[PDB]
Amino acid sequence: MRVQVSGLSDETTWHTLKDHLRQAGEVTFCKVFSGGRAVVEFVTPEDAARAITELQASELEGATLFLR
Repeated sequence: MRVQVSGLSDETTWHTLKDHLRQAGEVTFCKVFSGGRAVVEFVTPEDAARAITELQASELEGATLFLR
């Protein structure tokens, strides 16, 4: 259930990323890296599956986000 996030704004923090992802499901782990990357773990596989299907190319703080 670890999902990789890419394309994030330099400004984006785990607070704004977790809030965005919560549309798909709750988050138990969230680490924001440099270069617009993050690693996230959802509570359930269902949450991860919805995130990876429903939030591709979604917009967050001006940036286009991708999940892997």
